[PDB]
Amino acid sequence: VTWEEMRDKMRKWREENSRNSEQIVEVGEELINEYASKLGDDIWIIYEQVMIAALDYGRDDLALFCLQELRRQFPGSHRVKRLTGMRFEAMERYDDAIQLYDRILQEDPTNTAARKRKIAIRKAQGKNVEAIRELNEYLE
Amino acid sequence: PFISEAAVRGNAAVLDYCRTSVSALSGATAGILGLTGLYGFIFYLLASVLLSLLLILKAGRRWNKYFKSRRPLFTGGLIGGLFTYVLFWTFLYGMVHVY
Amino acid sequence: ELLLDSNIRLWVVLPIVIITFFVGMIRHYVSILLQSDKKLTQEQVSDSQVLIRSRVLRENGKYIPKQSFLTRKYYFNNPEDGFFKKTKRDPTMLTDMMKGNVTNVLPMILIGGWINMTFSGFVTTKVPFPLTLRFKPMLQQGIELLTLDASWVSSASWYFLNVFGLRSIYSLILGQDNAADQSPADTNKAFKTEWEALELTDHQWALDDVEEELMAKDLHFEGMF
Amino acid sequence: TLFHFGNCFALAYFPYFITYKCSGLSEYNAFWKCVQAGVTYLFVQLCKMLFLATFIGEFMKASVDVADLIGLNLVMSRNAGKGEYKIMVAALGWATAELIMSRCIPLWVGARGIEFDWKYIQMSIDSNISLVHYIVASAQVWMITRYDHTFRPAVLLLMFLSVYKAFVMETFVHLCGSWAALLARAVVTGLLALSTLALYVAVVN
Amino acid sequence: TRVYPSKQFDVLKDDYDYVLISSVLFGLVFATMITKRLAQVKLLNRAWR
Amino acid sequence: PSLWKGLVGIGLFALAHAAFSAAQHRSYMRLTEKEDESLPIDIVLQTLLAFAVTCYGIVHIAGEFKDMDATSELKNKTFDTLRNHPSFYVFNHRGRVLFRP
Repeated sequence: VTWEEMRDKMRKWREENSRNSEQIVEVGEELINEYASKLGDDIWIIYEQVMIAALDYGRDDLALFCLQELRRQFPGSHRVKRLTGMRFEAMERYDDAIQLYDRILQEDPTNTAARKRKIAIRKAQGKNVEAIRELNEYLE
Repeated sequence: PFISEAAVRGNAAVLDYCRTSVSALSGATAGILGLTGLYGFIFYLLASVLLSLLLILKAGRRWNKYFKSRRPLFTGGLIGGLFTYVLFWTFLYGMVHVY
Repeated sequence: ELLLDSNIRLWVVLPIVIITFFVGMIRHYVSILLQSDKKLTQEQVSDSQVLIRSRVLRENGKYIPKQSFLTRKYYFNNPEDGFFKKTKRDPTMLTDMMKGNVTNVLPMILIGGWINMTFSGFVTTKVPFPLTLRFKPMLQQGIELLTLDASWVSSASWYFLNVFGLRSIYSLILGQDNAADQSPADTNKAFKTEWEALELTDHQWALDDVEEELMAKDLHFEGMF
Repeated sequence: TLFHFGNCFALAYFPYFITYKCSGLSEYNAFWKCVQAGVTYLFVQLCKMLFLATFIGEFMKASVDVADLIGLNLVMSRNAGKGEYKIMVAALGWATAELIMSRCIPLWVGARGIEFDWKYIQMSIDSNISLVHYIVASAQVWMITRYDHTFRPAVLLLMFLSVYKAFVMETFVHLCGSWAALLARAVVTGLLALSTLALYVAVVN
Repeated sequence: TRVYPSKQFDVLKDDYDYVLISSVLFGLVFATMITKRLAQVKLLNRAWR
Repeated sequence: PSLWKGLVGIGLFALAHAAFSAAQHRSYMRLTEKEDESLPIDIVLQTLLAFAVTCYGIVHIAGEFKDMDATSELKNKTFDTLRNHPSFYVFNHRGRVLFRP
């Protein structure tokens, strides 16, 4: 049980879209707590998953840590911006997330992440019909 | 059936890597041995076919799922190998036989 | 043979090899550093993706029943549907692209010239095969000999051979398809040619005989554990 | 003495052919497997020569034995199938390599001429017993593999220690006739053969 | 004395720039390291945007 | 196995020693100036053996081949994974409420 082994497991668990939030969040926490410096920037993508799992797992305590680290590392980043939007959506904060996604779109119009996250918000809100319409328009 | 580009590209890459390595090593050996002229060139060819067999050994049986035919086994990147072979031949024959 | 100076090896042979190797790495790294993606608007990527979908459909609509395929055909290239019909629309970029294309070989030739000046007048190595005499003026640049064997080479051609023999090594260590070596714009015409091609295409539902070709052999089941 | 060369060849290779045809070669078409085993054996021989150059007789013999055992283990892991059959695909490849090695080339250069030394027929006999020696080696390899229990590690260590028995017997004979020495080697090799088959009937469970 | 009818073609020149060749070598190895780091940083930034 | 890697190193090392020998033998000629023009058999045999073993190690080192049929790695891909759609994640499920918020 070496950090390379759990690192490979996390890489595989990311390669195939799994949703075992508990296991992946535990492994990511162990890697970023015990073996954070054992490898380089390869944990940074992990710092994404770790928070998403957290948002799936409900353990929001380390979500702020991961978000702050990523933001302090990557200022003005669309990826971190979408990630903050998901952080907002974790507590059903939809207006601020929508505003952030709109800002991303006006900053970059070819971005697809903002559209996907906003339609995810719409479908979380139960507006299935408008979500279908939004996906049809986005695919157009 | 359904060929996958990534797998075939990886197979081509590993074959090319092996060919380049073997050609460089054969050039080094020919420079070591002090082979000069055509006799050197022939040596390269020998190494190549040996590698194919070795590649054949690595692939071994049931290689049909790795490649459509044995052809890339034989003529895969021969000129690229030849360039490095001649380079290492001159290099080693210079730092062994010239001095 | 010739009792060549040992110091010619320690200061004219190896440094050339090191220079070539690290210049290739430098050139590749500068190439990746310089490359910046041009901004693309929604329309261009949209039409590119649309023609991508059309072409992949043309390629493998065989795994789709006939009615779905001909409905695809109607949607893409047919007056009534409207699609493929109502779908159309010293400069800095030329100088930049010309400089980028030039910087793949010209730095190598300039380095060769600089080496030729810097290392003029030597005999670096003896080529182990009998080259022709007519190649003498360029292999032995900087040498005043007349009866010297053509197999003896000056610094410039040795560097050229080094730079010729290191591309495979670059691909080996740097990564596959490295950039250290020596070697749609219009949618309307693309729309029309896609129109014509998919008009010319036919349909062959590959599922018309899957059952009969499946019934012949039993299903693989080992390795269930 | 070409016909003597013929007789010696009939003595040496034919039992190998017999084992090939009596071990179910068609089960896997071991020609490729035998070739892979032979390539590995040649590599192990190269490694042993390099090691001997790097590194009195016991050290070289131990290195050669270790290389051969490692090669056999790698070859065995290279293929999957019947335990008796992996035993065969390993032993037959290595034995063919040994015959093809410096126990066939002297038979060619020597013999076939005018001279008659019993050395060639003796070498053929020893090569034939080498068949059972490599059988023993393959049995040891399979015992190392095939799970772990019932004092198996002690027996495996004893079998590993018994390897390089040829060098030990050669040293004893050097300290101590040619036909007598060959007979002694035959009997000790047979004793190891019976020990290995006893281990096999013990392990079948 | 010694005479070089062919201008001493097979001997290193007395005016070799050791302090230039060594300088360029050891100021170019560091350049290679730096540009590799730069390429890595730019690739990471482009990946993350 | 990983030991394969170690092997290739020694091969080069073996070759390296050969080089030294060759150089020395060349010096031999450069100090004997006789009509030998032949390398010792021992050294050339050593060189050939080093070449062979190093190539053999490389053969292991090259890696493992990959099958061309695209339906190879997708056989074990169950439908419970492909449906996740990581971009379109929704956080209005029972996971948050059931677990510690």
